[PDB]
Amino acid sequence: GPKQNCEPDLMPYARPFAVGKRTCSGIVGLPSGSDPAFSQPKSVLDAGLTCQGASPSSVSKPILLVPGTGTTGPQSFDSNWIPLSAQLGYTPCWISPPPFMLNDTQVNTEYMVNAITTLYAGSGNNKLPVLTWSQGGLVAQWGLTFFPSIRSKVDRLMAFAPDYKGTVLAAVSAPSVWQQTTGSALTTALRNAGGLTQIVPTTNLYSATDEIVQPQVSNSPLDSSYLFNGKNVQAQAVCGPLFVIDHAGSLTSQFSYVVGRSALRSTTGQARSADYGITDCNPLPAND
Amino acid sequence: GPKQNCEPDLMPYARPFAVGKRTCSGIVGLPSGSDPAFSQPKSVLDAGLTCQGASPSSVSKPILLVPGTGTTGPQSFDSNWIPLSAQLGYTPCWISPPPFMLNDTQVNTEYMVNAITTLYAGSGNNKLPVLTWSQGGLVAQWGLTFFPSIRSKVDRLMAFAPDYKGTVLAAVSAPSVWQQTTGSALTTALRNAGGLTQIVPTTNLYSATDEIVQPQVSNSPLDSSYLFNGKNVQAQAVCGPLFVIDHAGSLTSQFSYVVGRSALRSTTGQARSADYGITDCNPLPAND
Ligand SMILES: CC(=O)N[C@@H]1[C@@H](O)[C@H](O)[C@@H](CO)O[C@H]1O
Ligand SMILES: CC(=O)N[C@@H]1[C@@H](O)[C@H](O)[C@@H](CO)O[C@H]1O
Ligand SMILES: CC(=O)N[C@@H]1[C@@H](O)[C@H](O)[C@@H](CO)O[C@H]1O
Ligand SMILES: CC(=O)N[C@@H]1[C@@H](O)[C@H](O)[C@@H](CO)O[C@H]1O
Repeated sequence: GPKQNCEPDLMPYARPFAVGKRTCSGIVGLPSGSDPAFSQPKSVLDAGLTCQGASPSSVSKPILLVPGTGTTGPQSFDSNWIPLSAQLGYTPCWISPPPFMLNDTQVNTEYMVNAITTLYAGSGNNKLPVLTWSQGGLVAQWGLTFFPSIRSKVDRLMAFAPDYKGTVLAAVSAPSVWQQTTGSALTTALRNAGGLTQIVPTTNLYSATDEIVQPQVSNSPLDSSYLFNGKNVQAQAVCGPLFVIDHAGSLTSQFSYVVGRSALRSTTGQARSADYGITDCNPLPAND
Repeated sequence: GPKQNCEPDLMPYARPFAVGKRTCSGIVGLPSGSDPAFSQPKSVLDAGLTCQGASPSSVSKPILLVPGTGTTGPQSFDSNWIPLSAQLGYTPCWISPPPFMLNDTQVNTEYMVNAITTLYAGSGNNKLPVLTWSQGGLVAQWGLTFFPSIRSKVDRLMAFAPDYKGTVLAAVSAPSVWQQTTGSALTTALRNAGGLTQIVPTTNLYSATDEIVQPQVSNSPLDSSYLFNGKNVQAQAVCGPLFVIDHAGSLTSQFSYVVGRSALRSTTGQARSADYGITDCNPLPAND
């Protein structure tokens, strides 16, 4: 009877299916081959990218904002992170995959991958932060999981109300609505490929009282917004049960701004508990 | 806002991660490329295969028996399925991966894949049944998941006490013992590749009182021996809580023989409830 102190390494054909698990050689990492080809012409993808007061090919300190389902970049962020990030010193940039993020999430991801490639080079080959809302976080993690080239181009991910496990809340529906339904082939694929473990330093801010994305009530790995090794911030864990911000409030509240600002400036790439407390448990809009 | 009645198909790079899920084109099937290469010389794999009273290259109605952890084919089946299958008209054949199924489960699987290739051709290019105990079922499902060529060569799988999710019951250990521990990279890979859904008609007979493989108490998908679309037979569901066969009894009891005989002769490839009832809830050895 032979014996050893580690689990045998998986053969090549099987490792893509155990990302994050530890074998004798160490933790199994994500596959790192070439990027899958885009189904959309690059000119079509470029048309979906915009930066405020600048061209994405020559921009200073860009921050890429990825919108939520049923919205464009301006609709999601005009009243909040476009002006808030500008005030923090970034050039706000965003993608608006047509039509209103309702089409195939895999195509919406092409817009994000192309945007990161563009903004990385456009900012002098420097990593940039990605900030998202709702489906935008699912798109970010899908891109990081399946497009190896951008993993070294994103320095951190600040995701508000991300639905990595989709939602159980919910007939003929938009393509991306089918994909964000819990149990969907898309959410199944993300999990099975190792996507529920962070790839870049990630902060997920969400709320137990989200009326769009559930379940989010456990403050644990069962929550749709949770990523292993990430800085998972369920608002009620910090603020108590009387703090009841909704799906959009998760993006726009003063609490959300304090946590996001912490994540954006942190040298670890993740928000820090030392940067927020009970006094920041403010449900009013940050931009107000 | 566009709308449709199905979830968009996954792009090629992602479908291997959603086997079994339904998209517009239908249910996502397992990848079907070439078989991964063997790490062991074929002559070494052949040395692990034996048939009773015949050569595996020229055999009549073979049945391939895959043993449990810490045993050889004869140790697992001499007192039970070797003589029981012979009495049913098959030529019993078995593999004995060295040493006693304690080495890498991926290598133990090479012995099974090679054996099926050999016995299929050796029996006149006819499909054959595979009957297993313990790790043998994990090996069978691992082979069917990752070696496409044998999917059309196995007509059915009759697995006794299979540990597809490994076991939670359990220091320096044998390679395959690490792999069968719940949470292992190997069991994670099987699940993520779609392996917890049957590939060929499968019957899983197991017991809530298995002292080696747990959990097995729910008579549901949470059980380690459960496969979606399979004929999952938890003994106590049929026989009640006073029926307490153990890990080996799951293989050798009269109840187990009645269910196995049903699976082997069934035109559906799975055991049939109409073939067993309370009278067959006999914990005594079938071969006795
Ligand atoms: C605005 C837009 O891109 N419309 C697309 C259409 O071109 C495409 O045929 C269909 C599925 O590919 O999804 C629609 O939403
Ligand atoms: C289904 C499940 O196990 N998750 C529960 C959730 O239902 C419950 O509301 C929450 C309370 O904080 O605790 C989680 O562990
Ligand atoms: C009987 C046998 O095959 N022994 C093998 C040995 O050859 C191999 O070096 C090691 C890991 O590959 O696993 C052992 O169990
Ligand atoms: C952990 C879990 O949810 N599984 C339970 C199991 O613990 C329980 O013993 C069994 C009773 O039959 O029912 C299952 O659903």
